[PDB]
Amino acid sequence: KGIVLEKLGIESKQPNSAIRKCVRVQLIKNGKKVTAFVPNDGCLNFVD
Amino acid sequence: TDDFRVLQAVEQGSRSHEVVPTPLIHQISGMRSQSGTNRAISDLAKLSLISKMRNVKYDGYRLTYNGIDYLALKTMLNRDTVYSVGNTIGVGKESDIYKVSDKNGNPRVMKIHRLQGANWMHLSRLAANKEYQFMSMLYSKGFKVPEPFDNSRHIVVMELIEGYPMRRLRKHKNIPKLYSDLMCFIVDLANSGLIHCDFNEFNIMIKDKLEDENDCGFVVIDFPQCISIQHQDADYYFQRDVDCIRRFFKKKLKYEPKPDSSMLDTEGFGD
RNA sequence: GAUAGUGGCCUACCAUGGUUUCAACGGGUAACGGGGAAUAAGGGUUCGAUUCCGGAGAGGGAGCCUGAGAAACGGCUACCACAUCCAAGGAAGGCAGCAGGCGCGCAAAUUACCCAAUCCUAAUUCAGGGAGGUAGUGACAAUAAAUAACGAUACAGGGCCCAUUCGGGUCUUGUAAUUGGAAUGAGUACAAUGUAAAUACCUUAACGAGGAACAAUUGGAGGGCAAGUCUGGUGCCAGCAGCCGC
RNA sequence: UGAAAUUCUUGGAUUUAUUGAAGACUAACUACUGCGAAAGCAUUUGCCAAGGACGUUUUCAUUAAUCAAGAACGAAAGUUAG
RNA sequence: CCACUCGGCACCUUACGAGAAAUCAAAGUCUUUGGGUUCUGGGGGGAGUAUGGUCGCAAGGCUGAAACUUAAAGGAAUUGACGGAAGGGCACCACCAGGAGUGGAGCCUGCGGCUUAAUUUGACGGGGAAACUCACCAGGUCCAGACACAAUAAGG
RNA sequence: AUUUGGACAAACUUGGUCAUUUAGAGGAACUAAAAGUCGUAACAAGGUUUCCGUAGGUGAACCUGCGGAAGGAUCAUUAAA
Repeated sequence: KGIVLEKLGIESKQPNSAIRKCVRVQLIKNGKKVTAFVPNDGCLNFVD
Repeated sequence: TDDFRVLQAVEQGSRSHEVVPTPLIHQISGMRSQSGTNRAISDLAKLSLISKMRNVKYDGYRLTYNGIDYLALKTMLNRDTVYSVGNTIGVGKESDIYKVSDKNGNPRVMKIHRLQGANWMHLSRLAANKEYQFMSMLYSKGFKVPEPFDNSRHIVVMELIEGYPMRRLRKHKNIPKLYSDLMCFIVDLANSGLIHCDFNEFNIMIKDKLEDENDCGFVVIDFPQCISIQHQDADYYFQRDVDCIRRFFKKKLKYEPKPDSSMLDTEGFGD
């Protein structure tokens, strides 16, 4: 488990051009900053 | 900006190899998907800006004369030049001459050069650069000549000049000074080290300012005929220039020289 | 000398030994050891906190009284660390027992009933036992297996032989939210059994379906790898994402 | 030298001839080969000390094979001191 | 020189056999898998890098990682497509011997451009030309539309 | 009650050392789903036997010494069959 610090518009360029939807998190157990992908939500409307 | 930049990129994707395949125009552009590259190449081919050479197991793309000048227009969008294109006055051998206009609205002259795959384009480029440098040499020496604007890789854009050739010019009032001018100017040519052998009636162009002040000039366009004085046959070339001036002034202007005209041995103590 | 008792266990006095590439000694362990567990044609690989046996500890160290047996934590004493009440003088404390709370984290149950079993303790048949048993919570795993089964009709076929043609029956399909009479538990519940008392199970009077809803879901349909030559939108969040990708 | 320019030469270069000094190499012969544990070794002659193969009706009678530990040698280049 | 025998450095065939192949008398006697023994490697980078130890005056040597990153990096063999090699035809839509010339003057005629209200439209269009042909403009006009179906009727 | 000396020995203080949780403060470097600038972007092309060890000068690059390897394409021409 962790706490969302940011929403990230990562970019995948070649050969597939897509806008990856990710989230920078700080984990609760460690104090460790980890980015992670979030699927199926184009809006990230379930995430703040 | 962007589509012209990618068309400049595939222009720069020509100075890598010979006849360029499809995936090099895919990847030199470096665009997003199949869409932009393939639909751009189809827009090229349907406007005859590109052609397909399918040599066995090998697709390739053949650029004709069409899909270049846009980039030159883009190259001339950079250098403040022409906005509107097309008015045919003169279809020459090694160039096609058009009357064009800028954003500012002044009419100019667009000589496109057509002299394939690299060599037609590149030899038109060498011809345009060579003529631009010769124009630069003539204007640097101070010869009255049209002022060059630019040489967009193989298309020379220059000024328009209000002149008409001497075949439709009956005479002027100051005929012996015109003869002294057309002697002393070939003298100045020999003092440059060059002889323009085609010094004919159709070459010499006169602008006409007024009828009282008499402040006018001349325009001399003999570019694939100028020959250095060191060559084998320059003697009678100089003499053909002098004698065509003299036979025209005897036939048209009915003027015979009272001072003797310059010879090549006269002008050997020049430059 | 000390001990219950050998023994450098310790003390005095002597020697200068002891271990080691057949790996001593030091270091690490997210190491309690084993019976065992998972997985395989064989040989092996990886786990074993965890129901049985043995060890160790009761916040960390130490010391001790009593007693056959303790260096005992539901016994004491002191220090260290926390922490409780207080009229400020003093006084009490150990849930790694059964329940339960905070904290921690991906991660884990009821502050229930009972000694009727199984055993154990005592002065003892009777008293006591969160040991243990019972029930709740419980999709940790494991076993068994409801969500429908028969007809008649038509209609479309197919096949079997008689077809000279009709039609004579035997099957088997498909449908037709067409029709018929049946069967039964999920559930509710007199009672009885069950049990320490119950709850539940096994029985059983009385109800309980056409089930157009006592409604089965979870992941997929390019290839690996069973399944679309289908339609619409997308094609400015979109050739896209275990791998290859079009 | 693809091309060209610095240097030396009228007191004479370069080249020619007769000499002398220094240090380094050991061609052609030189493979269709030889030796050495490898690196490596090509002029003559001598000294020293080894070595392989061959031959043996000589001797000893398992003394052996491969080798962590350890040990010698090791082209070229490079360090210090003559 | 001939014949034999050891012990070498090399050669040349084959394939019985091996190997992915080039090839190999060992790189054979290996799934029908075991003569003895030493050392080394486990996809590619990061990296022979960092740190520690040791050896050395120095240069360096030996020993030697991880984090992180990635679907290939490779080994052998095989084909012809962008070879800008040279050689012949064999031609007056090429050159030399020339002849007639065009582009030089005026005009006819086809295209482009401009202009327009249209200068209709193609790249000779049998496109020779006031009407037609006309395919283009300025206008003015007819004739639309079946059957079904609600009304309306022969004095309309 | 108090008290001498012993062994057992919890702890406490003082330093000095590693091993850390930190907080702060000081600096340095890496990045951009960031944005504008000049330098060689909007510029020309160029080198191309390949390597190995060692030494040197270097510059955006890379060259030169010394010694090895082929992981480089043996034609002809003497003889043989």
